[PDB]
Amino acid sequence: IPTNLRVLRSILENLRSKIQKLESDVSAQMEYCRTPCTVSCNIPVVSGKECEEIIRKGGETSEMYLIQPDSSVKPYRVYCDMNTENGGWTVIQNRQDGSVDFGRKWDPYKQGFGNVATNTDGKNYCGLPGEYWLGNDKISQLTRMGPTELLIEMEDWKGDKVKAHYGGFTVQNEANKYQISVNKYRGTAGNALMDGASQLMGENRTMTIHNGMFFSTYDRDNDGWLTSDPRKQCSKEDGGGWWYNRCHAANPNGRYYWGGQYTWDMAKHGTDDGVVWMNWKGSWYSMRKMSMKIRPFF
Amino acid sequence: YEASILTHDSSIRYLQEIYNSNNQKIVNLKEKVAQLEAQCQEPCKDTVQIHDITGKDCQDIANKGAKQSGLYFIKPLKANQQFLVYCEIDGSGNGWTVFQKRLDGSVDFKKNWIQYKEGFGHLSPTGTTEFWLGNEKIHLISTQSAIPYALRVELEDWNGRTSTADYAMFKVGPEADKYRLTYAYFAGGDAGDAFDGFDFGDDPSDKFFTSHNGMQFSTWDNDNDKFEGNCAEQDGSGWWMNKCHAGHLNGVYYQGGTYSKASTPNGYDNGIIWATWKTRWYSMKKTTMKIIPFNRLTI
Amino acid sequence: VIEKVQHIQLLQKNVRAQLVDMKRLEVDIDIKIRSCRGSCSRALAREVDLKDYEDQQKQLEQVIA
Ligand SMILES: *[C@@H]1O[C@H](CO)[C@@H](O)[C@H](O)[C@H]1NC(C)=O
Ligand SMILES: [Ca+2]
Ligand SMILES: [Ca+2]
Ligand SMILES: [Ca+2]
Repeated sequence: IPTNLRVLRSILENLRSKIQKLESDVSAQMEYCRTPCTVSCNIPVVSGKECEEIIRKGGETSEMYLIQPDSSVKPYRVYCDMNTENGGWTVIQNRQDGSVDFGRKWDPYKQGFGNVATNTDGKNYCGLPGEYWLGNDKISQLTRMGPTELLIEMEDWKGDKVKAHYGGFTVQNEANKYQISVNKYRGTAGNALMDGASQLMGENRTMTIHNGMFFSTYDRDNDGWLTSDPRKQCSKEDGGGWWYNRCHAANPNGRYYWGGQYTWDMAKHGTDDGVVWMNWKGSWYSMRKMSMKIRPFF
Repeated sequence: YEASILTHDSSIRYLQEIYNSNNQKIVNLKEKVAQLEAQCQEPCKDTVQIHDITGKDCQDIANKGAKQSGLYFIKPLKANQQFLVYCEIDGSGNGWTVFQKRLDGSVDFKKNWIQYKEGFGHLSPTGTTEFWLGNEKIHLISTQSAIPYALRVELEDWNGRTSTADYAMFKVGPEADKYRLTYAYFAGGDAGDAFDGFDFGDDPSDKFFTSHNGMQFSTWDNDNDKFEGNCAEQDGSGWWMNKCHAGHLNGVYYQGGTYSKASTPNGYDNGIIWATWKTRWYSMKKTTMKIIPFNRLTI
Repeated sequence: VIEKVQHIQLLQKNVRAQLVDMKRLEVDIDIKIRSCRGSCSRALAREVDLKDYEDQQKQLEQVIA
């Protein structure tokens, strides 16, 4: 009791002010949001069914393009990586800063969200990719037009990079809960989609396998967690949508924690949401960059 | 310094007054945080948007109601799919479909067959970007079932003077005939008919070596000209080369407009030239090729 | 245990709680604010001080026990 009141009183008074700071910080952002951010992306002439076709048509620079995978749907914007491994890659998911919120409900993950591309210092074309999820419906159709490979790239906060390649990748339509399938793995990042978390064994590992899983968001449970507990779900509020099992070995759509390592007292729900790829940086680490690209097989 | 034990009962319940108060704020702050999040779910606003009105070409669209110039999706009758184009619309109700454009040299026009066939550059709603639509598209637009098309060609020196050259019955064949350019007659224009030929005095058949009517398109990786060598390769571009040109709008963009025989390691006249309006050594500052149904070119 | 000593055993948890709670909100707001970068005219540049939160937590553990 002696020095006890001293301590507690010092903290409660301390926090009070951090609350005062935080409150201020939010007000400043509310004011900046009275207006939007903007881009001016003049559209390239060349176009195709998806990036690979474009690059075979002469589209050799990495920038935003318009593609019409099929005459039914209307042509839409996408970013094309024409430099990485012989180019022709259609980016369907990208993380590089914390610019976009990835903890969205089922619909935003169905339709898509984020910024496909941004302008590059005095330029009429958006040559840099933003952070975005192309959209489950679109991703579904793309991986179904024919054999599709998938390239996952990531980087830690120390500048290191590792890839995860998947010879075959498909995503069923909505009515089939966008079920995922992958195979022919090869890489350096570790096979977290098919095998599961490396630091695990038996059922503990096998239950962190994404391959074959259904897609779920914090407002639509399709995870491998069968029960009645209205809380034990894999995707909680602000949680990103992914192909959750019980619950994961990797999650490219997790919350973008700054710095890398994070812990249970920082996590909104104590769970380890965040740009994780266990097989590489471990359990409570969040990548600085994380992207997903597809391309016809051959 | 260690006060009265009676000060305990007091301050020991005071920390509780600033504790629950803290939780209170935290509850409102979180509510405010939520509102912030709701304001941060949108994407940045893209200035460049595309109009919904579609149609066979910029004229069809114009007639359908299109009033302003910008990007549109057209789909000629025989095309397999729709493609984006820049439509120019005047207060008269005319829908020009632009396929060539120069204005700053920001785009390199030294491309190969495929690229010239598919198209390169960028399309801007404000029609302020250099591009080449693509021979296949240009072919499709100009050969729609029984619809005579016309070609207008506007130039602009680095001094504000702009000229034009109109061609009746413009047309471009399929890849099979190497996108051959053909027109019935030079519908006039102060730019002057450079597609008919131009005597430079160099040879006794300059007029024969620089005529473009009937010529097939050529690129460095696909020579279809009327010269022993490679026009497209020498001037480093893509065009309906003969042997080689009197009118060449896909030339190298020479800043300032005035270039010389000392601008290249061979002395080639590879700039944006149009012999009848300027010397073969005056590369234009702006260029623009557009087409529209002939039955629209002023009665 | 006299009433006053039980009131403190209470505040000690309440505060170690509010600490973890703020520590979270701190990271939350940080992440949410950054996410506005992709939607709003600009994102409020900042950097959260997790250290002070970690230092008070230990400053508590020690005194609680
Ligand atoms: C699986 O996880 C549980 C805790 O959830 C643990 O008790 C068990 O030992 C783990 N199984 C393994 C990998 O030994
Ligand atoms: Ca969210
Ligand atoms: Ca469940
Ligand atoms: Ca030749």
